[PDB]
Amino acid sequence: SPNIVLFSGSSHQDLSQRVADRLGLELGKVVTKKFSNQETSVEIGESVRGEDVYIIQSGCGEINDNLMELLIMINACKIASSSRVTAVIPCFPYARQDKKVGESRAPISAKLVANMLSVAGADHIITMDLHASQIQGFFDIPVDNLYAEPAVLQWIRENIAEWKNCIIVSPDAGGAKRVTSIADRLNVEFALIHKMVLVGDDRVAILVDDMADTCGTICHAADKLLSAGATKVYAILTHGIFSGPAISRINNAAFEAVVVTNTIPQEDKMKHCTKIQVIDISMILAEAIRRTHN
Amino acid sequence: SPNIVLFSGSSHQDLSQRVADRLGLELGKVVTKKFSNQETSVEIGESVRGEDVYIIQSGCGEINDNLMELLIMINACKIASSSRVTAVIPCFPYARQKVGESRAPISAKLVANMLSVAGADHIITMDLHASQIQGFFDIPVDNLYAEPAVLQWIRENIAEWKNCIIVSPDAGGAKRVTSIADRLNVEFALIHKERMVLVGDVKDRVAILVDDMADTCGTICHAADKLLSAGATKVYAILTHGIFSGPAISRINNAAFEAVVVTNTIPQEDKMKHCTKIQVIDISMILAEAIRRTHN
Amino acid sequence: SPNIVLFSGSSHQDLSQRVADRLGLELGKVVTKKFSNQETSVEIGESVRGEDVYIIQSGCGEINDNLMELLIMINACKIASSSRVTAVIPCFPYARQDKKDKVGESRAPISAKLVANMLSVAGADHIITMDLHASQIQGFFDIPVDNLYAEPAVLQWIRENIAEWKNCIIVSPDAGGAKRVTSIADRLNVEFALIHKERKKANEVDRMVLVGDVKDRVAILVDDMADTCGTICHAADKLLSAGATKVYAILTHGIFSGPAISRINNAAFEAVVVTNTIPQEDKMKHCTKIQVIDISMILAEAIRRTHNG
Amino acid sequence: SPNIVLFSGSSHQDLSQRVADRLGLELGKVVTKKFSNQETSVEIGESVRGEDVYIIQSGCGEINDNLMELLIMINACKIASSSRVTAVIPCFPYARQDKKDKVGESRAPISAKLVANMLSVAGADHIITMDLHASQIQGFFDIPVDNLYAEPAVLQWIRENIAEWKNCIIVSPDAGGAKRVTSIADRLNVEFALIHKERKKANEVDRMVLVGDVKDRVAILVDDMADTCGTICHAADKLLSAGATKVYAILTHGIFSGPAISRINNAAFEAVVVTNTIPQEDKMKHCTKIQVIDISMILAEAIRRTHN
Amino acid sequence: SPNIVLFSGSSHQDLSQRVADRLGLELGKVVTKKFSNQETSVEIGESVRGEDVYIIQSGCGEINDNLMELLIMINACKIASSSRVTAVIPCFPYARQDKKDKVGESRAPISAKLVANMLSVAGADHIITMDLHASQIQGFFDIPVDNLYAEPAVLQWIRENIAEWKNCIIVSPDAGGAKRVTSIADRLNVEFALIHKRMVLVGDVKDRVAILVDDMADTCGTICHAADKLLSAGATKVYAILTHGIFSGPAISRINNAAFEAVVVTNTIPQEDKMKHCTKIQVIDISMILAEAIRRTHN
Amino acid sequence: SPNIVLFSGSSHQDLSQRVADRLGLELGKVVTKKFSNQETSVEIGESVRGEDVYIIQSGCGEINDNLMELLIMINACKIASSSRVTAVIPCFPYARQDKKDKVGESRAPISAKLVANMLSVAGADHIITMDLHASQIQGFFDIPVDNLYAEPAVLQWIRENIAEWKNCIIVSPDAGGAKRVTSIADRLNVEFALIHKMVLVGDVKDRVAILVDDMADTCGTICHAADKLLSAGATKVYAILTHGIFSGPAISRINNAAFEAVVVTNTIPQEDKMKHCTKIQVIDISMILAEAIRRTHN
Ligand SMILES: Nc1ncnc2c1ncn2[C@@H]1O[C@H](COP(=O)(O)CP(=O)(O)OP(=O)(O)O)[C@@H](O)[C@H]1O
Ligand SMILES: Nc1ncnc2c1ncn2[C@@H]1O[C@H](COP(=O)(O)CP(=O)(O)OP(=O)(O)O)[C@@H](O)[C@H]1O
Ligand SMILES: Nc1ncnc2c1ncn2[C@@H]1O[C@H](COP(=O)(O)CP(=O)(O)OP(=O)(O)O)[C@@H](O)[C@H]1O
Ligand SMILES: Nc1ncnc2c1ncn2[C@@H]1O[C@H](COP(=O)(O)CP(=O)(O)OP(=O)(O)O)[C@@H](O)[C@H]1O
Ligand SMILES: Nc1ncnc2c1ncn2[C@@H]1O[C@H](COP(=O)(O)CP(=O)(O)OP(=O)(O)O)[C@@H](O)[C@H]1O
Ligand SMILES: O=P(O)(O)OC[C@H]1O[C@H](O)[C@H](O)[C@@H]1O
Ligand SMILES: O=P(O)(O)OC[C@H]1O[C@H](O)[C@H](O)[C@@H]1O
Ligand SMILES: O=P(O)(O)OC[C@H]1O[C@H](O)[C@H](O)[C@@H]1O
Ligand SMILES: O=P(O)(O)OC[C@H]1O[C@H](O)[C@H](O)[C@@H]1O
Ligand SMILES: O=P(O)(O)OC[C@H]1O[C@H](O)[C@H](O)[C@@H]1O
Ligand SMILES: O=P(O)(O)OC[C@H]1O[C@H](O)[C@H](O)[C@@H]1O
Repeated sequence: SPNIVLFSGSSHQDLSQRVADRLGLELGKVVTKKFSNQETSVEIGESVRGEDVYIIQSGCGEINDNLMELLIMINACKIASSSRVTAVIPCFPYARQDKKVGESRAPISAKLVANMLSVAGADHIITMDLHASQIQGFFDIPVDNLYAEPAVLQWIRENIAEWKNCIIVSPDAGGAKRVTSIADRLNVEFALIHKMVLVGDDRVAILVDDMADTCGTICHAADKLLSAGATKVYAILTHGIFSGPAISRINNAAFEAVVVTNTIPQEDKMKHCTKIQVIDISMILAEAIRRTHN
Repeated sequence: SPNIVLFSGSSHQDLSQRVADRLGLELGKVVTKKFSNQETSVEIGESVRGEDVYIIQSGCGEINDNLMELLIMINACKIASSSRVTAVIPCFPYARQKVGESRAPISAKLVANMLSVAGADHIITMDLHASQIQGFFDIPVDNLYAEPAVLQWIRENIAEWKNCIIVSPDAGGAKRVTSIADRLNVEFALIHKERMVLVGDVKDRVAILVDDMADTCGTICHAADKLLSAGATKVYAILTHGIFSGPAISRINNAAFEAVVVTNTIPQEDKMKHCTKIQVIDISMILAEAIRRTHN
Repeated sequence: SPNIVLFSGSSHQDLSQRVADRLGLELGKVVTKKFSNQETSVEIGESVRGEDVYIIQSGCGEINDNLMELLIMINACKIASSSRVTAVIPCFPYARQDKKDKVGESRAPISAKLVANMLSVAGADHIITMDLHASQIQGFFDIPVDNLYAEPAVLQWIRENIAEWKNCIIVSPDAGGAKRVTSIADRLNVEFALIHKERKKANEVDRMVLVGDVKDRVAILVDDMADTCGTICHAADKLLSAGATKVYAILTHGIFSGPAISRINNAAFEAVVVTNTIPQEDKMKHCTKIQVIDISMILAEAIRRTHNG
Repeated sequence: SPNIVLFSGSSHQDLSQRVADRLGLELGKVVTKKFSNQETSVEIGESVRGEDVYIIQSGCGEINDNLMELLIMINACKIASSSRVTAVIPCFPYARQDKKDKVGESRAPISAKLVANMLSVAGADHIITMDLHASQIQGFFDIPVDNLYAEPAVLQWIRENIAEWKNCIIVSPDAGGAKRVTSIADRLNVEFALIHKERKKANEVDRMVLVGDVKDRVAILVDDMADTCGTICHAADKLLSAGATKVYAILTHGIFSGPAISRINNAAFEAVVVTNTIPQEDKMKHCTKIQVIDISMILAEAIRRTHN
Repeated sequence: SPNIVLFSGSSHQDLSQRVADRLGLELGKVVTKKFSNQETSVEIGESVRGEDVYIIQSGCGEINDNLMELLIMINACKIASSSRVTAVIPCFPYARQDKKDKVGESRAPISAKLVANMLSVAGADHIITMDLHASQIQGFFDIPVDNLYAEPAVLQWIRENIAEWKNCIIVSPDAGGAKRVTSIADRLNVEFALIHKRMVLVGDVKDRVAILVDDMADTCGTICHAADKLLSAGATKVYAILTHGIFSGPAISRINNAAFEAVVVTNTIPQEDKMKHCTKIQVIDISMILAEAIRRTHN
Repeated sequence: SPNIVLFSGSSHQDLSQRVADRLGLELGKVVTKKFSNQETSVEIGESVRGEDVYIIQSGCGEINDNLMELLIMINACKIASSSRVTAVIPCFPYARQDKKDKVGESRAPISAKLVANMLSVAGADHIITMDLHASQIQGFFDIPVDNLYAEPAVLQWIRENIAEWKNCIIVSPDAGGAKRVTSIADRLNVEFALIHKMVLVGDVKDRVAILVDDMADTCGTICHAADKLLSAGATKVYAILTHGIFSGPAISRINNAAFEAVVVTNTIPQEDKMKHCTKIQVIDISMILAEAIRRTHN
């Protein structure tokens, strides 16, 4: 008797209708405006009572507005007596830490967002490649942390002639688990960069990290990879935020291409950068939603 | 040995300092900045262990930015082992809101829960749009009133106050407007939009529209025009929270007001630059007393 | 396939059956009783497993006995593994507050919020109610609360029972009832008026001021409830001395406690009309002015709606 | 540091001021009435901010008005920013259960647990009560619960008031109070016995069984409370037909509902002794057999102990 | 439409399968082990989405590993989006309190309620258990708790195995099993007696078969001395019937040397290895009771 | 003013009294035993009312028992009306995982979050722990959690114990300790390399190699790692860990491994294992915990 109701806010209209087309359904009717004083207004237009409802919004643009907007729609479908409300958040906001010498720091912002999603009334969360997977434990809720790697792997094979050889390098220490894993799915060798010194060593170098925001490191990392004798250097990321200086710096850096997936709207930045190519994840999320709905 | 601690956000720094002056202390060092990707950042610069923390943040300007900042700073003081954390919210956001049934305040309630989930232990605000918002929490809430200062201003700035009339621009501020009447021994009038109709007698008397907030300001401008059509000598507009967004200031500039009075729960210095008819009432003392009281 | 079970408390049985009659079902077997030491006893007599339970009980009578009786059968249907328990509370208890000037600030609504938390902790999953004293009480919960209006019923009673309703005036007994009266006024496309008692001071006389004109019109005072009924009786007196042909009083909740019935028998009203969120039969037997408006359609349709669309 | 402000609800004012007298304090300014429509009103008259509040209300009279009155007063002192609120409930309401059989399972204590959850949600932080019908009720909370015993005062009354207490017999009126009597028995260095009324079957006659010997001995039945009192009256008669010189009854909680007074006026008790967890003043004016033990010192010290 | 899913833990494989058999099912695939560093590991082998899962685990053997295993498995099926997770706990752990009793008040059951809160936070939605040491433990949760009785099967065992049963006497080993003894006694229309500790006796056993009844039997001292006293009071025979037979250290050695006719327990706790050294122990099977309870809550 | 009260369990008697000495006080009276049926028993011997109590129990030994007893101790303290209860857990149990290679998604920390929720419901108000396998476990609570580092004491142990440390090389088995090796390395302005299965990237030829990671259990990875590190030229190989677990066949392995010393901290009882393995050396962290306890007590 519950049928899937699919919503979307203001954050990523394109991805949302893409998964709608993968599921065979239309987006639900909802009007999100902002009042003159900047208070977010969300009014549902469809009946969602007794339905399994999925609200898709990524933490990308004006996030605080997108996040507040998301919470308002979650609380709105919960007060409306829906059987279930699922937050589909491709890019989870506040996942990073801006961090000591003697102890760590509770991730107060990431756990604060978990608590607000929980109190708003969420009953399921679907997200992709979190900055730290242990954020699933910031919740007493099921959290699907889907990996984009198959997407990354197939894209390489399919797109890069030289993949069979090549080398995967991480721009940082913390990503090493990430390169390693991707490397051995290709039965391939690895190297890593640390702020600049490089470890490991005429191959197609491909830097892999979870997200790319200001992009400074990965550009200086590319400059060192070509100084270490690399044929080409690629940059493949899950979340492409490209804030500030980023696109200008990608405009002054020598990438064959920089690949990301569409957890974040990029078209308007594609128009300013010929490098960027985007992988479609409509089916992973689409498929994950359908799985959750049985 | 808790000591009072005053932290200010990005919303209303002048007001924060102003109550700090009233309490005789310094403000707590905190740097609030947004990251390149516009995520809010907060880094407290002092120790708050065993302290009575007070963060002064009004619901104004960039609302979701300001509230999210407030929540991050509250959490940061609770994970830091504060004795208590009190959110001072001069103008509470989202306070505002079918045949056959009523809607639920679902945003106000949502912010209540987000402040509670962040770790707030006490709330100090002023003039809630509905006093029952105190019940959206399970923690003490000191919904303060600006009337004392409004009656004082009225007596001391309107010559003919003994023979004025307090008018409510709507059908919901009635108990707010009779309150004033009873305290000035003056009558009130009520306006309804049905073409606006007025109930009451205004001919040859000074009319004073009073409400809690003014945002787009259309109802009070049209209300002034009718009150003058009913023969009112002068029109005042007295508001606790002066949001003044949109086309409002243009409207009061074209409006037949003698003056419009608001409180400093929201920054108004910028708006008076563009509007000579606005005047503000300091409520830094009201919040100051509420803090002192709550601190014991 | 979750089914639907209607339970009645003690407070208003008649309305429970009327909602049963409108839903096409009969009432679920439950025995409610007072022990010798006046301890509430609730034994439900039919299976509620996997069922959609609705318990109908109004905040009237011995308020605390009915409220505890309601909480116990909620927690009894909740421990017995029902799929959902909806508390249908036609008149919500503790909705008003005994404040009075607390100047410089307001007082927290401690009783209404405490009853909200007790309904929540008892195990309620949904709330239905009719005309809350303040709609923001919906926000005192974390579960869906439906506050229905009786306005449609008041408007149809008014059109079918008051001869010159076209030229009436809708009056509020107080400030704070202005929105309600205006609403009703615009709906009948008639105008409104307001009455404000000034607070007596040391050496005055009590006075009510009327803002608005009622001369030569049928006056209709409407508020959310009537309990002690002094304000509306003096309101009828003042409306008639302002030149009103008649005075009615139409409330959604008719509490009638203390001297109310004695006061209406001696007041100047044409009628005092209320809804059946509270049993009124034994009151009309002592007061011929009370008339009743049935609202079992609204509660019945809200129940049917809350079950399967 | 917080002081102690102590408040009395309507139910047992006399005992609250006895506890006040024991603590060297006076009761706090509070007005508790009823509105016309029977809603409870609680308005605190003094400041409780940063103080240690203790509210004494017993489970008696009109119980749901008193329980409601207790909860409203707790959440009123909690929202007023009290340092800590403690509910002193000498006789805890809804403690017993009307199960009166389950054959392959037991029933849940729905009412006692629900009252535990309402005290918790209202804002209670500590509970102090006396002789719970089941000690396990302490586990119905996530806050401390002090379930104090009246046994010292009962032993004291027995020694100073039963002439032949040295060879007295402690009797339990039921199977469940056995552990109770045992306790008392070994403390007086005397023996016990049990009364058990069997299920009346159709066509059988009312049959009560006595286990133990009470011949030529003073019998004293002992149970956590007394409410309608039928089982203990018949227990008296059975004990006397079994050759007991005298029968006493000592209960911690004297409810005395319904027909009890009349029952006891026609019962062959020498004395029915209870504690003052419930007002008894007006009952002794209709029953000369009722005698009260004061338990002010136990609650008084439990409070002083909780405050430090 | 959710189907019944039954899982079994380390504690009682036999009885688990045994209820699986009375239900017409097989257990679900679960693998359990303990890592080299002694940490409990659970890996469910089936999908439990949308399922009505039942986990059977008794408070026996090594209890903290069994209980923890139980909590990971509940807080494993619950996160896997099961329709509902039910803990089937035949013998509830930590149900008793170390009765070191302060003279003027009582002690709260801190361990039983602690076990209650950990089962609740793990994600349990229902609990099925048998003869709790105190029934009010049902009140340690805000979720439905089924406290099933073995007394039907005990009464039937008694009538069908003790020849002289119409004139026996139900006895209790202390002052807390009195209600229980009373209960079966009236069901059998038979008088009763109780022992309180010098050990004394209240009641008459002369020339009767005496049967000790209580919920659990552990180090067994009380029931052995109770047997000795009952025979000293002129009893023909002494039996001991309980629900949960824990039989910890010195117990087996104690009853082997005790004047018991037989000692009866249920299979809420595994015994067979205890029957290997003890010929007086006999087991009453209660798989039906749990089966009935599972099926009824599942509807 | 609340005094500070200290309790210890069965897990680490040695450590607990050391922090007691550093704080200038003695340990609290508590008898912990296990009933005949294996039911942990706790009985507090001293009044904790209105006091600030700290209970130290490590996820060492037989963990389920010590953790269950820890919970009993914390809840014994909460209903005894203690001013506050803080769980001092030097080595957090169930911190680790076995999720691995689910293709396309992670497995949630079901176990560590479960221990968090169990510590929270038991009544804990603060946690003091050291070197969590993942710092994000701090976020598994809503209460302050101090995840202290042992890195100061390891840096000073080396700087005073390895002669060839100005030019050393710091390394681990699989990358995952990278959020780690870097940190130790740059605090000495030193290069580094990492091992991943078996290959190694970086070069340590003719230099002292130093494996560092969080906890050692089985130890296979680090022994094979030590051997390969020689296969590439290091002068000597050391192994520096914080928690010294050494379960299963670890000690036989290290006795057969070519370490010049394997160094751990005393978050876990070591003495029994030092009598069987001469390569073990212990760094004492009682001061760090002492500072954290003292600092939260104000
Ligand atoms: N919104 C934000 N939140 C936290 N840090 C931010 C931030 N925006 C920018 N930063 C900056 O970006 C830096 C990137 O830090 P990272 O090393 O990516 C976090 P990490 O979790 O340690 O990654 P790793 O785990 O992959 O090392 C932050 O440390 C800070 O310097
Ligand atoms: N940020 C905001 N939140 C809610 N309403 C807003 C809003 N910004 C603009 N509005 C507009 O202002 C209207 C609400 O004004 P009111 O109806 O006076 C609030 P209310 O709570 O209904 O007042 P009451 O106290 O009179 O009921 C909205 O319906 C919409 O027309
Ligand atoms: N049960 C009750 N609760 C509160 N006040 C009661 C009462 N019974 C009688 N009263 C008295 O009658 C008065 C009626 O007050 P209400 O009108 O119910 C207050 P309100 O909730 O602020 O709403 P309003 O502003 O719409 O009038 C109370 O203030 C008090 O004088
Ligand atoms: N695992 C265990 N847990 C708790 N107590 C245990 C125990 N093993 C042995 N004991 C002891 O067994 C006794 C408790 O048994 P019981 O008295 O039957 C529980 P009770 O609730 O006090 O019983 P009662 O109803 O018979 O009075 C105490 O001496 C206690 O310390
Ligand atoms: N007691 C234990 N608990 C959990 N896993 C254990 C374990 N003992 C051994 N293991 C094994 O050791 C493996 C640990 O691998 P790790 O590399 O630590 C995964 P991680 O938690 O992501 O840490 P990393 O960041 O070091 O990768 C476990 O996944 C399992 O293979
Ligand atoms: O380069 P900046 O932003 O100035 O400094 C930090 C850089 O390092 C981070 O990983 C991003 O790549 C940033 O670009
Ligand atoms: O005329 P509008 O701008 O629509 O409304 C004017 C004011 O009245 C409205 O309720 C808002 O409060 C505005 O501030
Ligand atoms: O009724 P009285 O107490 O005389 O007046 C108080 C009025 O105010 C409330 O609105 C009641 O309904 C009462 O009418
Ligand atoms: O009230 P009664 O008819 O006596 O019998 C019920 C008895 O059961 C209880 O023990 C009460 O005290 C009552 O006596
Ligand atoms: O075993 P003992 O030390 O003699 O006494 C303890 C009694 O209580 C326990 O449940 C035992 O099994 C005994 O019956
Ligand atoms: O081969 P095992 O030791 O049994 O298991 C894998 C090893 O590798 C891991 O990092 C641990 O060190 C283990 O010891």
